[PDB]
Amino acid sequence: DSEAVVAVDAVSFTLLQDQLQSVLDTLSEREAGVVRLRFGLTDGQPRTLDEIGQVYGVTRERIRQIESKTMSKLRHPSRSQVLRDYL
Amino acid sequence: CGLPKLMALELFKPFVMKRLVDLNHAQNIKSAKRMVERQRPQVWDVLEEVIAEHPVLLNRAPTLHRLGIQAFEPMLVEGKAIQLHPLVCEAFNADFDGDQMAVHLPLSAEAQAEARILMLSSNNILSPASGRPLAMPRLDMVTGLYYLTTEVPGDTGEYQPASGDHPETGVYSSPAEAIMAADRGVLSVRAKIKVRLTQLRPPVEIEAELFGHSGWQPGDAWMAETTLGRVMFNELLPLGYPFVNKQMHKKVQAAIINDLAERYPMIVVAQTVDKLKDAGFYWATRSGVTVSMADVLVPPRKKEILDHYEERADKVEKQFQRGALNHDERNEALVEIWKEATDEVGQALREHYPDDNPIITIVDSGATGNFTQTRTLAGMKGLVTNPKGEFIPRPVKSSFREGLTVLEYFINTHGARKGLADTALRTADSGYLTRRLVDVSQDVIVREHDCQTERGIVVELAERAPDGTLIRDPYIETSAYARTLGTDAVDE
Amino acid sequence: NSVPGAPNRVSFAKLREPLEVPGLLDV
Amino acid sequence: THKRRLSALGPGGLSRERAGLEVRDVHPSHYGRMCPIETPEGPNIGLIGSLSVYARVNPFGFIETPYRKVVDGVVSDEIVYLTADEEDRHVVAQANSPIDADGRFVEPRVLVRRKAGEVEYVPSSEVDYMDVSPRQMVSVATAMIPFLEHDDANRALMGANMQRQAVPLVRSEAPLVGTGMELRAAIDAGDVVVAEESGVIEEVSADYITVMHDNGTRRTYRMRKFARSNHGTCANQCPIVDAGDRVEAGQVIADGPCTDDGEMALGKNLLVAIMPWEGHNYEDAIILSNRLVEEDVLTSIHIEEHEIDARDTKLGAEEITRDIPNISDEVLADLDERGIVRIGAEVRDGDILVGKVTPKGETELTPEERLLRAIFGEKAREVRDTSLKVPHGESGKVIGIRVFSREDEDELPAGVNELVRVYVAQKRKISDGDKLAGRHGNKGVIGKILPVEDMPFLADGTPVDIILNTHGVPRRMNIGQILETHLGWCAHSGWKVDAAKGVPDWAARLPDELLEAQPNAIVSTPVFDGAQEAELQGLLSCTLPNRDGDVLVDADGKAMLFDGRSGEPFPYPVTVGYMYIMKLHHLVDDKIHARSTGPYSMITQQPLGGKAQFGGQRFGEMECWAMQAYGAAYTLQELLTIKSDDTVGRVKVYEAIVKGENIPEPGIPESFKVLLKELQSLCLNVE
Amino acid sequence: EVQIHLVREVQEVYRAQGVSIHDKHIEVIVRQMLRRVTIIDSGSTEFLPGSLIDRAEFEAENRRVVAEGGEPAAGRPVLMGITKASLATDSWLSAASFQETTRVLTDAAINCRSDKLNGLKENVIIGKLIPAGTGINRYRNIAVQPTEEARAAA
Amino acid sequence: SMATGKLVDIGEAVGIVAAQSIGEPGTQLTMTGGLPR
Amino acid sequence: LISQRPTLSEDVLTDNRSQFVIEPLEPGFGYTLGNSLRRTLLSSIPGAAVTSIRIDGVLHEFTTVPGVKEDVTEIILNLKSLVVSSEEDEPVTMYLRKQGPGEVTAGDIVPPAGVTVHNPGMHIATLNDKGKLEVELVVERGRGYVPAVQNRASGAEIGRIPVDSIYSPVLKVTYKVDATRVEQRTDFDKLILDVETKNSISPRDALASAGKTLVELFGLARELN
Amino acid sequence: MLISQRPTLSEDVLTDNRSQFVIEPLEPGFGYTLGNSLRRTLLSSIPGAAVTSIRIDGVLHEFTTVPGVKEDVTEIILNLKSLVVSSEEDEPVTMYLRKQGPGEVTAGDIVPPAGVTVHNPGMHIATLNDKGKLEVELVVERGRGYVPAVQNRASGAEIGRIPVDSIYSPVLKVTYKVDATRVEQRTDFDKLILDVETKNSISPRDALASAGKTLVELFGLARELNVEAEGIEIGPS
Amino acid sequence: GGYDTPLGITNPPIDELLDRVSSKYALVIYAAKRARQINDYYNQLGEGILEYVGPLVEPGLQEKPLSIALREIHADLLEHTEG
Ligand SMILES: [Mg+2]
Repeated sequence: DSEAVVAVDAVSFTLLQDQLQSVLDTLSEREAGVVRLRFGLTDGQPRTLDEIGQVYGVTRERIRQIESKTMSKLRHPSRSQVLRDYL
Repeated sequence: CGLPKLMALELFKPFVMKRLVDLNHAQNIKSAKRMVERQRPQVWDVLEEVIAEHPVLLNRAPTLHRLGIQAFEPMLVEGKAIQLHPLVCEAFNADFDGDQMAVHLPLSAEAQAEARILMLSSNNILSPASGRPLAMPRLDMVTGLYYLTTEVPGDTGEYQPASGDHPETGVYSSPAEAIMAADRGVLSVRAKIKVRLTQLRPPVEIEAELFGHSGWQPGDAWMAETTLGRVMFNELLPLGYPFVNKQMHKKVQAAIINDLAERYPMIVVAQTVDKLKDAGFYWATRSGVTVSMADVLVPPRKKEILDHYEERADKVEKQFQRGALNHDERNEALVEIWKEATDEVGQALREHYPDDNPIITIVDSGATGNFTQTRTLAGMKGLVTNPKGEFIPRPVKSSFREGLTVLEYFINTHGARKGLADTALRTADSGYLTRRLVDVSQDVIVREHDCQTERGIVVELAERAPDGTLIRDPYIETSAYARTLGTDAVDE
Repeated sequence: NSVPGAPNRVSFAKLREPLEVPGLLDV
Repeated sequence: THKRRLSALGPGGLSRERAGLEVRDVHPSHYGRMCPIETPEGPNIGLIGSLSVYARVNPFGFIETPYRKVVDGVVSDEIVYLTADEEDRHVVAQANSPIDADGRFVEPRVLVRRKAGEVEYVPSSEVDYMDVSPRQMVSVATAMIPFLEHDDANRALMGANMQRQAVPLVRSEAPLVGTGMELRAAIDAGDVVVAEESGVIEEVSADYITVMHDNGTRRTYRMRKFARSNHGTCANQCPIVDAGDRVEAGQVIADGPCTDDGEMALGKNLLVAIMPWEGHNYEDAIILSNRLVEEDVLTSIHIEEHEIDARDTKLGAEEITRDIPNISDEVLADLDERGIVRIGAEVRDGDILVGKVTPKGETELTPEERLLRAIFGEKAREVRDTSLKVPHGESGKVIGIRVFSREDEDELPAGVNELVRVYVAQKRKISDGDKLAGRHGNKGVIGKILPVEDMPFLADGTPVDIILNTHGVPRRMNIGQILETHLGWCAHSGWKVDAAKGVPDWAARLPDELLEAQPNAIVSTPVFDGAQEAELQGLLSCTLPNRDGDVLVDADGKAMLFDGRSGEPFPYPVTVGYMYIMKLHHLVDDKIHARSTGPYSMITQQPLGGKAQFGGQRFGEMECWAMQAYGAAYTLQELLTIKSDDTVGRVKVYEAIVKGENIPEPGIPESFKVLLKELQSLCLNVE
Repeated sequence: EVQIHLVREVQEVYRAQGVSIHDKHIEVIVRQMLRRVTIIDSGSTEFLPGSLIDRAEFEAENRRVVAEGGEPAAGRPVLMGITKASLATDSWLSAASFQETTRVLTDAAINCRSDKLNGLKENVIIGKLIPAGTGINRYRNIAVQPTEEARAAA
Repeated sequence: SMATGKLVDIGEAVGIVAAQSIGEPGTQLTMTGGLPR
Repeated sequence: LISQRPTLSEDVLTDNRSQFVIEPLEPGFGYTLGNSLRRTLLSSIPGAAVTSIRIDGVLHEFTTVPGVKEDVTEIILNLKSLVVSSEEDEPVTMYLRKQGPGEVTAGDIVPPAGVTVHNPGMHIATLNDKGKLEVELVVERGRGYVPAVQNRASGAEIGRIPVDSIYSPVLKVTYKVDATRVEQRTDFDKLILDVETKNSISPRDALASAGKTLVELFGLARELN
Repeated sequence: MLISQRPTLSEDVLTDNRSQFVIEPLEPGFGYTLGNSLRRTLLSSIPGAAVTSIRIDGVLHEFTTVPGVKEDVTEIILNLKSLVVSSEEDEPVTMYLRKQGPGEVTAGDIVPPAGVTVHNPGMHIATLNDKGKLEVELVVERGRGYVPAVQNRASGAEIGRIPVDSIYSPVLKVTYKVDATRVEQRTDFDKLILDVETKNSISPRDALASAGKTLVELFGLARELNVEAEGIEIGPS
Repeated sequence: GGYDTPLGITNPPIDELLDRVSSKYALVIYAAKRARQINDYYNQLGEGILEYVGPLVEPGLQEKPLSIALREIHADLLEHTEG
């Protein structure tokens, strides 16, 4: 069955989720909340920029600013040596 | 159990992945998987620690009986062959002609517990069928111990007591000095000597004589005339066990291991079996059991025996030509004559071989092969079966050392191929019977420590003799042994 | 003999077989 | 020997089970027609035979046979091919009958084969047909077993079936002792380039020979160099002549796989002892000198044919190229610029033999995956990666690549564009586990490869190559191995029968030019007419020394081996000799296998099956019985639930192991649920 | 006598080929052969004459029927071969895997015969832990806690 | 129990053990006077 | 007690072999000492043997060179018979070019300064007119047999061909003792040893190296206790 | 060459005079290469002393009888042979054993002349019935290994003197074996495991050292042929 | 009693182990449940303490839990009650 679980991939994916939660929670509260609500990592649905703004009461520009700042932040070899082997 | 590291590294791959992610050799599980895929060097050192104390099973199809599966401690080995311990081949019915085994793996904690306590090897010594032992020594080691324990009178440095011109010159102050002597060229291993032992519980008689209560062996003293070989042998057995001082025939070794297993703990029976194995091989090599065609000695008076019986069968055939006896009569007469001839030849042959002939040393020691096969090597093949089942009235008259003739070999081929075909059909039908039996009795499991009935069959147990004696019944060991009395045996 | 590139393999055979082995793939 | 095979099973013929025990037997009309020895020892005994050496098929489909018609006790030469019926009407003599040098018999009475196969002595007045020669009742393979008439039919059968399984070594030495058949049945094998018309070599190479015939016209024989056989064995043909030599027609001119100078050579000639050494050669095992591994005396080449194709899928077209999804550059270092590997690049289990990529389409990503792709800024790469990675446990150089293309107009099956095959080769040394076996059925997996120093050596320091066991000799009735061993030592050291005062008595009827024989001189004892035991002793008593004044083998045929490990000598002389042993094609690497989590069947959720994939060994009913008899319940539940069928059990257990938690309790098996739905499908309310 | 005959007559074979098999194994087999009785007279107690039933359950039926008016069904021992004994088990889940799966299964359906899952062949099939070895509750529900004296230390 | 040497424990599937032990040596049953008997 | 310690005199037989007579010894000790020296000599005498070669027209070991009579693996086995003794530890490289018809002996190998072939008369390959053989050999100090060091494990290009090594100057070794052991107990052995090196280094040279290894190892348990 | 790993001799000590040495790891395989040699060197190369010829007045021709005692001659003889006694004179020294009156003669009862030194004075040798006289003369020369009963070099050396065996070896029993330590990362290196059990004259710790010195001297004969010969150098101590 | 020392898998001697459990099966489930408790112990050190106690004897460096459980059973540091 080429459409079955490789069975190391599943546990690897679980570990991915766990280290991902770790690394995201290495940051502030608003940063993690923005990332999760943006990439559906808690409810499975990408919540758009304006919805993230309304759940924070700020502008779309505030949301994109925060997400872009966090994005530049995550892209470190520091924050990335742990992750990079998951792809 | 031997185990190819290139195979253990694939069975235990999840275990080793975990153990080398715990160590900081790999950041994730994924890198460790790929690392095993590459076999980076330190993975082996991790594999050792994961394989420690983790028993693995070893099937061998066809799994006829309960010992087909056993659980060993895996230990790494070069190569790509599952090195098996030689004492379990009798249980697996596994020679090394290319047969292949299957390594399963127990996973759960309970599974490891089962494989460690129930299905371990050293705990399964005795056959569940008839309580005989199957870790018992065999083909090589039997010959080894036989040669080690036999007694060769007239051999080097024996106990030669004759004073007036010199001292005894047979006694050795202990097995230590005896071994020093034997390392020099003075004592042979088998020369009858008189050691002065202090570490082997003597036999029952000498024990009662010299000591009475119990000579607690430990540090005593006493002198028994034996070989050095028997001394080294009885050092293999435990301390408390009495001295043996016999010739370690296979039946004797079976009896000794039964005595051990029924009176000592299993963890001692296993270690003693292993020791007997080591000593058996080591003295097998020094035995010199080799088969050179200058040791397949033909019975020097085979010609005259054959000519006598040929006269007999020839007169039978001429009588047939007279019509005095019909076709079937002459066939049966010739058959009987050639059976008589085969007996005479076998008798002459056995009386001709010396007692240290390799081809007969192997057989007499009980190691392997019955006397018929030696009779076929040298002597006579006797009668060969027809393909139908009847005996060929020819009959074969040349031992394989002499080489046959064309017709002789062609007649032999009948019996050979019939044998192989019937073996196939028989091993196929035995499985049928076993399947029926497991069908019938799959639901007969012990469920109570005692039902507390009062009935129960009565067993023969060595019927009386006419002269007046208790001749032991022949088949008591299977009907009487291992039972629980219903009534109370009373005397007089 | 009877095969020109033969290595000289001495033989113990006492008999002189009349017929030579056939063309083994004739069948 | 696959040709020249008679198989009673087949369409029209009777099948296996439906065929009773009768036809498997050897009716006495098989003599001279169908060899009673050779046959598959599996569950086809009798149902597959090979033809006698001399038999020949009647135009109606009967198996005729030659005989020498004899008249008046005068053995003629009018060779008659008697069929299977008319043999009965007559009375048939024996080839080894004392002819009086003219066709007259010597003794009055002679053996003879009467109608129903019964044997008798008739006076020499009824005998009208005598056998063409002995070994007439024996097939092509079995004719190649020296001293055949001493071994029992069981082990001779096993020998004739293991003699078709040697693998063509890289060195191909001919055997010190044989029969006559090693040459005739080696040029008839086809695998020896035979000089067509008698001529002179003009130019050679390792690839072609250009023979200049006597008149003008020439010819160039193209050697097959390293052609993969149908079972992975090399097929080199190196030429065995020089640029000035002169070849006669019908001559051998190029060795084949197992030919040495034309004749058969299925193994090597290895000094062998017959002592049980340290238990390692326990019950048919074998211990080896390491000299075999160093000097490559046993070393087979193997050539495996890997093959992938580029198909036309619905979504797009498969494409072969270095362009690969997420992957290092190191694992794509050996590939060329266009996919396929570079001719010569060593590979190992897990290499990219052909980089081949296919489109995948689209799947709703996992948002964690999307976050990772964002944080690293990598694209999707909707082409899925299905490359031709070399399967497990295979290695060695890449001999050659054969690439096809629909574009290049070569024909292929439909829905195919590019069919690439990657011939890989590896030079397997010998190694413990392998299955060596003599010519007499005596087989056995290699037990241990001792170093060269700790091998029982002779008085000249010459180590022994292998060490068979004695306890396998007697009870199998294959003393052919012992007689071959002695005759091989004689053939090796060379003998010189001292014809100082006439000829000795044993050698009265030896052939001439056997009084003296050079060292390393081959001999041959044909099957049912060979060295008698008396001749062996007589040779062996005079076995001229090697270099010093040293007759290493006493008259009995044994020697005082010095232990290599301990150091002392052995207290009793051991037999030594040169026993010709092959290397059967049951190598370890073709057998070993392991699985911890592999592919899974589609229909049933079990592990896949067989070494082709990973798969796992069967766990039949008999093993269930065994593990119940032990009373092991939990292990049985394991083996039947969370190693075969518990679909959500497998991933849970793998997680439990990897994290170090406790192995969870197994759920209901999968085959039960499938069986339950099948029963409910049969309108059987199961609840 | 039939028991003593079967045991001895099998042991005759297994001795003749020179083999040791303690008799209790053969006895455990034969004890399955001699489980059932024939019903020559149903009396008036729910039994088909000429049929086969268990000795224990037959005894239970008569124990019940001696009360509420006696009609003791005339029972006789039957020595029925291993195959017919196996096929007439209690667990259809097992009895269906022996011989003529289809026939056994269909009339197991017509009887509407509930299985209880006490054997081994059933539990092994449905993944449930087998009632033997370490599957029985005497061993399968052990409690294990450190003795108080050791708990005090560590 | 013939294996341990002690009293048989209280789970031993003695039915299966008996069946196995009876049908195991059958392959050695060379031979009505044999396995069919 | 026998108060005269042993002495190792020598008896030469040829250049490539010789007998050593060591006497007197303790009884039953000659055989053991002989086997000790033998196991040493035959397994741990460092020498030098070719390790890997590379021929121009060949990419791997399983083909044939245009013109050469033997094929590449045959050439490999013939080169695996050489006897060549280096002097330093760096992997030296000897060259071999050859053109035109003719036999190609090991004598045709021009060694770099520091090595030396000890049997130039060895056959390697026979060429024809069109044959061109041009091969580079690598030589290396070593001790005891060692299998083919794989390519991928190394950094070699596609051209290299690994070859098995036999680092062993010695070729064959035996012995025999002559224990008098008269009826006075003034007994002694006489270990007449026999050595035959494969012409790369003389027998006394090899025996010295073996004795040095022993004097080291037995020194371990001498006074470290 | 570089040894590539260094063997070690990690002694273990069983009961006082049965120490058990090991060595590890070793190039495959030098275990047997040095084990058998070291065995022979222990059992038959260490100097030591023993009794050689004992004489017992009253026993002139009948070699199985002794007045006043229990054990016959042979029991006294194989008692005497197990008399661990070290000496420092390289020549046969006699000794005298006397004890009158009933009792239990012991090793302490022998009055050793100068130079000799018994190492087990409390050893049971025999018993005296009733006022018995046991006059014994021992001859304890020193040698190597084991030497059987040296028959009379002359026709009659002495009617009173009666020879015995002589267990010169301070070691009494030695046995070994080899193993397979770390076959993968160490590539099948072997592990020698000695078992020396010496009489209490000298400890196994010193017996092994003296044997090692004898073996290194013996191979010095070999090494002093080409001093500039590259051998497998083990490295710094 | 002093007979010889086991090594590797066979320590403790099962003939001393079975001296304490009734039959061997109970010994197996006993060791198994104790080993699972010990494994829970090692795993739950991540979060706060719990009533899971053990091991009791000083375990080896890298020693499986089941071996610890069997050695404790041998040392009489546990109690069990059959169902
Ligand atoms: Mg087999």
